[PDB]
Amino acid sequence: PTLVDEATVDDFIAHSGKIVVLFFRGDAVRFPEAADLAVVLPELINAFPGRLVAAEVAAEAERGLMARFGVAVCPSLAVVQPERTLGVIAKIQDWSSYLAQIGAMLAEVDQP
Amino acid sequence: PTLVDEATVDDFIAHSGKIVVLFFRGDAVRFPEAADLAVVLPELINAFPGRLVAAEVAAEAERGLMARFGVAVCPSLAVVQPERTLGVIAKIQDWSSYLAQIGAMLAEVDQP
Repeated sequence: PTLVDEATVDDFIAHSGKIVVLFFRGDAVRFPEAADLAVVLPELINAFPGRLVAAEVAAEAERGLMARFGVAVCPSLAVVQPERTLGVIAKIQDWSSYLAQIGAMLAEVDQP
Repeated sequence: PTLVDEATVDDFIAHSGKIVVLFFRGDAVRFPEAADLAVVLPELINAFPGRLVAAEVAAEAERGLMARFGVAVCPSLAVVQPERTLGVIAKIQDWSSYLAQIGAMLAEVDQP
């Protein structure tokens, strides 16, 4: 349960090592029930031990992050998987080796 | 593969639903063999229909993107599962509904 903005969210997500739950709250007058989601959010994170981490989106960051992450309305949770380097194939290798390594990484994606 | 830099890479790969292959080439004097990789790269992308998208890292972006993706050697291919939204849960829902929907997204991650 941090608070993130457009300046701090990228690094929050990318180095969490967990699936991120971004909480879009909204104004208290328009969306007072968002507080109910806020109270349950840490219980939700806890219910999947080791898998999730939460952050609330700063009010000024809402428009841009909703657009980026595909959120239509508030309040919402956006569940986001950080980027991950599956592998690095360094130096010049033969065609068969490229195909085997790429294939193996795609297999891990498809059956982890 | 198109040239990307730190400012353009994320927009380039957005909404691909593919695995990204980022080519770090390097200076011709120190890494002449990078050109052999450049020639193989499009063939590699072609060898896995629908699975991959490729981009070449612009020279000025090499240092920053090597740090971002965990690359220590040139020439190389960094094979990256991009950041993506697994789902959005809109408006206030009940506890069992949150647990089922989150559980579903985690199940799809663990066994696509």
